[PDB]
Amino acid sequence: LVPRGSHMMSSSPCDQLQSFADGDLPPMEAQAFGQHLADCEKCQVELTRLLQLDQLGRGYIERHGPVDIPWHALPRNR
Ligand SMILES: [Zn+2]
Repeated sequence: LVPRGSHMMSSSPCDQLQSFADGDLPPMEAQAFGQHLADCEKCQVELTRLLQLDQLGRGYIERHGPVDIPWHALPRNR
C-alpha cells in the first residue's frame, strides 16, 4: 500500500555495486546483488572506478575490522 510517484527504470546488478561502494545500499538488497558481485571483470571495473576517487585520501585507514551481528535482529517473519 503506497502512493504513485516517479516511475523507476530497469537496472543490472553489475551497475548496482555503484551504490554499494558509495555507501548508499540497504542490507536486504546488499545480499540480493551479492550473488552477481562474485568474480566478474565488468563488476571490478565499475567498483575500482569509485575507489580511484573515494580511496584516494592518505590518513584514512583501518586496523580493527571485527565481524559480529545482533541477536534481536532477524525476527520470526515469513
Ligand atoms: Zn557483474
